Amino acid sequence: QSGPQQGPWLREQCCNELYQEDQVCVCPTLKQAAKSVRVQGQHGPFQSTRIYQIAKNLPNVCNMKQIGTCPFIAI
Amino acid sequence: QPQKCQREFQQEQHLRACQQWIRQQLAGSPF
Repeated sequence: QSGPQQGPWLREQCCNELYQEDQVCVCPTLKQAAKSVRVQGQHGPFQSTRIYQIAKNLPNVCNMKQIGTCPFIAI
Repeated sequence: QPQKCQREFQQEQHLRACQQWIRQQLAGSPF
């Protein structure tokens, strides 16, 4: 995010996906993601264990550390 | 170990906007 000078509310869309539902699947939503992420492939070594927690909605997804956050994934 | 959770996750369509961090996040080791 070089030369920052804007605050979009698109990220929400990410959370909107999780938020729309029950936060019950917040940090547990990303965790599962890492499952795929980690997988060497393009990142041989990693800390699936650490990267998991550490991760971070983005941050952005939403903007509430009071709910939870973790590493997500895409198709 | 909620199935709906894991389900909804994939069942839906793993977000993309996250694909950024989610992916980029991998980084973490400057040469």
